[PDB]
Amino acid sequence: PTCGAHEFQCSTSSCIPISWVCDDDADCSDQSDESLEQCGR
Amino acid sequence: KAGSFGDLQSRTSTSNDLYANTNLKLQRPQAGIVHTPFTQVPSGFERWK
Amino acid sequence: DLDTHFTQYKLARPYIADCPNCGHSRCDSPIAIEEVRGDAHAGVIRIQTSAMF
Ligand SMILES: [Ca+2]
Repeated sequence: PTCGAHEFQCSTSSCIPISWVCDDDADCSDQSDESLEQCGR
Repeated sequence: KAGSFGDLQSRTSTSNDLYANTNLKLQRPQAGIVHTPFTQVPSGFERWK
Repeated sequence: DLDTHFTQYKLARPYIADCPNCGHSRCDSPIAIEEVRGDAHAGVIRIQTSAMF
């Protein structure tokens, strides 16, 4: 499923807040947030 | 009783009201420095644990 | 974003406040330990100072 408007879903129904993306922290289990595509680094 | 169990009682987890007696007492700052020193009995919840 | 956690911290500055026992004689220092918090479960504490990191 999908998470709410204030949550960004990484993978496998685990979502983090919008400010928690590209903030030097792999909060998610799949670490999809800091990937070169979403972060660009 | 300021040191036993109910020295900080709040009616719910986010209540604006808060009852708390802790025997707080203000002391004189000394020798020409700026600070606010106080004195109170330690926590009753910590003593309960 | 890393910048989202520092939007309100750019408006703040360090300050010099007194603290006892720099060396021997209770200095006025840029580092001033205020409100040490030690209520965790493995000896991890949080220290608030006057400097900005
Ligand atoms: Ca993150």
